[PDB]
Amino acid sequence: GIVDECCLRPCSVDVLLSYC
Amino acid sequence: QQPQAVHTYCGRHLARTLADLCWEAGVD
Repeated sequence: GIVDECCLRPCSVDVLLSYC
Repeated sequence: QQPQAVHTYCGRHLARTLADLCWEAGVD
């Protein structure tokens, strides 16, 4: 779950862009 | 009132996000 990655800590685009 | 810095979301809003990015990756 990416939730415990964006909620808990950053995940600014340069990090979410990696989930896709 | 709607940026994307530390105002991270939590559950669900995360499902619509990769659906918004994978979107800019290939709206096809």
